[PDB]
Amino acid sequence: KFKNSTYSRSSVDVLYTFANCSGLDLIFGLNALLRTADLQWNSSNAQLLLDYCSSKGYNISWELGNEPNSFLKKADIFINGSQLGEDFIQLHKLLRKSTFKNAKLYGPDVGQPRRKTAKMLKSFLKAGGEVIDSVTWHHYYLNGRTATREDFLNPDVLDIFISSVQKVFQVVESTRPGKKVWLGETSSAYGGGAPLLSDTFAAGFMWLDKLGLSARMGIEVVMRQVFFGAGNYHLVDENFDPLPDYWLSLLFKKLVGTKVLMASVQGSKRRKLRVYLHCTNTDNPRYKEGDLTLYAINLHNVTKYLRLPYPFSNKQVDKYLLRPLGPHGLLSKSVQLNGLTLKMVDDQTLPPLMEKPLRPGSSLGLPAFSYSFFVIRNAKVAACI
Amino acid sequence: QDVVDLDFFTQEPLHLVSPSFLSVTIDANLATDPRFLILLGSPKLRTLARGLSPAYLRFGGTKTDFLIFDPKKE
Ligand SMILES: *[C@@H]1O[C@H](CO)[C@@H](O)[C@H](O)[C@H]1NC(C)=O
Ligand SMILES: *[C@@H]1O[C@H](CO)[C@@H](O)[C@H](O)[C@H]1NC(C)=O
Ligand SMILES: O=C(O)[C@H]1CNC[C@@H](O)[C@@H]1O
Repeated sequence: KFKNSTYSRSSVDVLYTFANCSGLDLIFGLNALLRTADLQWNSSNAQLLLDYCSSKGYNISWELGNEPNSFLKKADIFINGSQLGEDFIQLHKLLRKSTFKNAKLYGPDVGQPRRKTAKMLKSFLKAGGEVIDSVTWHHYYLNGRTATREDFLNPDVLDIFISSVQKVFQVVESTRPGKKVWLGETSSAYGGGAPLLSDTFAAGFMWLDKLGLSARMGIEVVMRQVFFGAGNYHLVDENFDPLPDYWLSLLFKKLVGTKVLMASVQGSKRRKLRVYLHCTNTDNPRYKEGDLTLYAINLHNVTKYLRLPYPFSNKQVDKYLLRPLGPHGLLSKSVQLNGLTLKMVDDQTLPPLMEKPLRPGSSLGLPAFSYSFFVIRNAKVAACI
Repeated sequence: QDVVDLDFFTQEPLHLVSPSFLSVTIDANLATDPRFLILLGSPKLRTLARGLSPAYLRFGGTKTDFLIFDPKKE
């Protein structure tokens, strides 16, 4: 299927300047199917690339291989996880004998447990686990080709993710306990996303739930496939318009801090009403130390009213409720914040994100098939300080 | 009833995520698009990307293990 392609120093400069002037930390994945007679990693090509990156003063981090479980399927070449570990070390040496010898190294970007990926990942962590600064794996819920609207709305589909993570932390605790665990590449649906699904309001259920569970289960970083490109799961389409997952991501970034807490519903069902709690993000100038950010998903077909527990029952709450702009409802490519359509003011200018303050003491209104942030002002949680 | 009671654990941080918790990718295959330069050049797109700082941008995908650096190339 897939054949070899070249890229120019030029290509590199595009990608670096994109990230640099955007304020993001480029991680660059290197070609791992460059092989020596004895099926070792031939490092010469990467070596050329590092010289150029070094020779430009490029602040860049590194990966080696993507979904190595597939190589046999992909390029009729099987690499045992042991050898891949050995290649990771060869690369760590090359990084150490470079100008940025502190540069971070992440891997091995294996597919989820469902892909029979355990043996490769256990052998790879035993072999080369010492030289990587984070473990990277990939997750998709569905096949893009077969995924339905009802799949996107199904809590039983969302729940499979929990076990995925558990099975990963099982391999890592058994070989490199305390090593940081990263989703290296993840979205709704593989083969580029589900057409008319992966790019709508409906995609928001799987995206905000994935973020909630990842934070809750000790995943340190989640990498969204993709910010921009061919695939239906892009945050920004081919006409550089932001899709509803993008507005969800932005609202998440303003409101949610680094300190993960826990919320749960009193019922014997915590399936269709999904709740997450963090400390409010400190960098946000509207809010002070002690403040909580609750985020909630409602997959019931009616409004649910959420009651804050003692002693936060009478606090002032700011609502950030997201709902699709009609007429395509959950299949819409446009979203409203507290009943205001979200759009760039112009190409240089993002809009304000306007809270809706609730009367202190009111139950928290969460309409059917909807997700919301609730900031609890003056919560005064010491753990958040 | 459609009224639900929540329980909160607020004693201590259960985990600390990166400040780059919500990060993003560009698929390696975007660099086989002739219009690559124009696309990532897009100022509008950079306004959108800057909104997600701080974050990692991971450049990878299936094409990772099928791409070769040509420093002779244009
Ligand atoms: C590695 O690849 C280069 C070309 O990139 C080739 O000329 C060289 O002989 C290879 N080295 C080994 C030891 O396989
Ligand atoms: C809403 O969901 C219920 C299950 O709780 C389903 O059986 C029902 O058909 C839906 N609404 C109506 C009016 O039937
Ligand atoms: O299937 C998908 O959508 C993705 C699976 N992981 C590799 C990506 O190149 C690919 O785009």
